[PDB]
Amino acid sequence: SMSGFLIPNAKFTSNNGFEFLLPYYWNIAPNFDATITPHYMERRGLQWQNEFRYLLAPGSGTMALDWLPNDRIYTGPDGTDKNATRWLYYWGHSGVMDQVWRFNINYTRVSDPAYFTDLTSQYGSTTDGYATQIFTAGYANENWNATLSSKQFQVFTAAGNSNAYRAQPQLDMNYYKNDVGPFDMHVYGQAAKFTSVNPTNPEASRFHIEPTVNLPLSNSWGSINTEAKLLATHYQQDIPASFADNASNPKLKDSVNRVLPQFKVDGKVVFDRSMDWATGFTQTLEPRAQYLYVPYRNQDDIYIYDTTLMQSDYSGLFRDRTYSGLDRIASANQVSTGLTSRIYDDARVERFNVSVGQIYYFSRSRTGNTENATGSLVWAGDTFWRINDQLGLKGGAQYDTRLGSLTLGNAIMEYRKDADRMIQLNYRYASPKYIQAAVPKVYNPDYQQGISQVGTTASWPIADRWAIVGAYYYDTKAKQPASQLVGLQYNTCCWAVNLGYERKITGWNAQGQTSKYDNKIGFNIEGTAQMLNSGILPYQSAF
Amino acid sequence: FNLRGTTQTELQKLLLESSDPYGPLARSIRQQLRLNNVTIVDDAMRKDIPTLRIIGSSESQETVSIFRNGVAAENQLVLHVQAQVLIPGHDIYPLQVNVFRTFFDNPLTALAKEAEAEVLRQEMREQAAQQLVRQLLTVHA
Ligand SMILES: CCCCCCCCOCCOCCOCCOCCO
Ligand SMILES: CCCCCCCCOCCOCCOCCOCCO
Ligand SMILES: CCCCCCCCOCCOCCOCCOCCO
Ligand SMILES: CCCCCCCCOCCOCCOCCOCCO
Ligand SMILES: CCCCCCCCOCCOCCOCCOCCO
Repeated sequence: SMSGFLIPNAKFTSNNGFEFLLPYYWNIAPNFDATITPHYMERRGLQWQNEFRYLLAPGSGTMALDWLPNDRIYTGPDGTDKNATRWLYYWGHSGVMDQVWRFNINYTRVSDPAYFTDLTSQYGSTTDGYATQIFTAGYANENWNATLSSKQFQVFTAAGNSNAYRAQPQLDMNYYKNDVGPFDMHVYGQAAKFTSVNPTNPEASRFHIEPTVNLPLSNSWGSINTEAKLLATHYQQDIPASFADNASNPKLKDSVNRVLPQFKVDGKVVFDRSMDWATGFTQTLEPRAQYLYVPYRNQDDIYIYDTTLMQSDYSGLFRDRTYSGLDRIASANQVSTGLTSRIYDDARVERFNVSVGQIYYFSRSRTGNTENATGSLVWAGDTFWRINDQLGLKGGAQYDTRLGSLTLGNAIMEYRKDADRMIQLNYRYASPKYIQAAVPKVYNPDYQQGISQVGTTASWPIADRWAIVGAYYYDTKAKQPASQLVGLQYNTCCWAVNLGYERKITGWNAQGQTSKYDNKIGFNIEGTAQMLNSGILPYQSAF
Repeated sequence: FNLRGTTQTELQKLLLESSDPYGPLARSIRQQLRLNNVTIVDDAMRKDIPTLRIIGSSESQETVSIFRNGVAAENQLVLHVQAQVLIPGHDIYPLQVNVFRTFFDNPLTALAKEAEAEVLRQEMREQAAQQLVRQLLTVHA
């Protein structure tokens, strides 16, 4: 029961001029909702935004259709369409039916690459480089589970969309069994079909089986775990002739077998003590060591489908995989060691925490022949500190000798009393070389440096029924704001009124460098967090 | 006696209820309880044993940094888990766990990235479980 109009809202943007929102709420059933919203845009046209929410036994979900008939600005991707129709379709679903059935949908499709640049939606932003289209249905009980999936992506560049691989379909299966004698056993399996739009690119069917036997020895203090794993993979790669006769392309093989055994031994111990002058507090000292061995296997005859360099933080030090997917299994012959100290107080609250770890390589990690070689090459650390009941601090850093010392680092401090008072400082750094290594096809600093971003966010009451929010993010190398948000709120017996300004980097001018910004200043009534969660860098509460 | 000794949940044996008993999070929690020598039984009805109730969990993903051209640089995955510890001796002690991960985005390798995300999520779930078990200490005291 609510089927009326909703109080309108308005705004003024640097790209669409004056904008006017007039929402209408339907209320079809206790478990069905709809919203139809004319959205006038001075310079662009009249948009219609439809949102349909449902709640059923297979799960809860939301569908959405945005439709703008006659765009008077857009022209085309090709530079020439004129009077084109802008549209967006969204479907999200999540649910566990009858405890054993599992359904998940994350589908987004737009009419053109420049949609989110020009139009505002809850299902996208100017930071997005593509749209995700994923369907997932699976069964699961205590002993095993299986999952069928369709994974496809709409990349907002011709090149990206053309060469973007799809998983269609993907089958993931897991079988578990404890107490198989002294061991715990686990078998994982996968069957996938990778295809892409570009006819030149190879298609592939990949099958993978991976049994794992585990000997876990646990205690009140410390624990050790021995693990034997078998990685078995078969590839059926269909390779077009045009691909094989390229002067720059790798010689792929039609049928590929890869079988690699993996040995891992991982141990951890927990010392502790009552601190001396400070009585009641406890300091814990937790050493951890892991040896990993995987033999080398040349995999140049396998193409890349779903495989990228995984990003390692302090935890990732003890991860047995370097890459994602299954197209590259690096040889391993290394020891990862780490030390974790904790501090508990009177009430057994973890108040301080610090971890430092490292990886020592006995031999080079390889995946092929396409080649600062051994020793302690990777370092990583993180830290957390509960300064008081309302103030928190945490941060982390990563080093790789092969990429020139420091690669990643970040720190964030946050104060918060209730949900009216909040302050947050943060800094993020990423070396150029790290970006060039971890995510290629977006390399060294050709105008694209590493990351060095300082950020502040706040929400504070200032008068009797007044409230102000702010958010400033600054790029220190380019010496310019990345994002900025200033806001006021007014309260009375009723609820709240919100007024806000926002200026963000939204594009790039190719000639004579410089970045393209956009302005927004608007009003709604229908706050605080709702305004904090609106920019390209929305507020996420730390801790 | 002053310097380092080896020890460190006192009390064992509990009930385990969850909104998603066959979900991956519940599996991680079971693995972790099992690693800490906690016997997970089927009793209910005649409680007089502490219980661990997983109310629910939510996942989040936002952009935390951008490049000069406005495109996303680093993305952050967030896992929230809400739990409750019911001890028959006294009242209920609520628990909450938040886990964070960060990775660079790459529109030219979207599928790969999705894969990466899944891995991350897995790890995060595991980490959550760990904290939960450790937080049982806070419940004890
Ligand atoms: C392979 C990874 C871990 C192995 C390292 C230690 C192996 C020691 O275990 C010996 C294996 O023998 C197990 C057979 O035990 C009997 C199983 O059936 C008894 C159940 O009633
Ligand atoms: C110049 C190359 C060799 C010189 C230094 C080699 C050092 C090798 O010794 C490393 C000691 O650690 C061995 C593995 O650590 C044990 C891990 O597994 C135990 C589980 O608790
Ligand atoms: C088939 C390709 C040829 C590659 C074989 C190279 C073999 C070189 O092995 C060097 C081994 O380095 C010694 C590692 O030290 C042992 C540490 O691990 C001890 C486990 O606790
Ligand atoms: C509102 C709650 C009370 C907060 C007051 C702080 C009480 C003191 O206990 C703090 C325990 O944490 C230890 C501090 O951690 C050390 C960090 O700095 C050491 C590194 O040089
Ligand atoms: C306990 C006081 C300080 C602890 C705060 C947490 C910080 C831990 O992580 C540090 C990460 O800081 C990033 C390193 O700074 C990068 C800039 O230097 C790069 C050189 O160009």
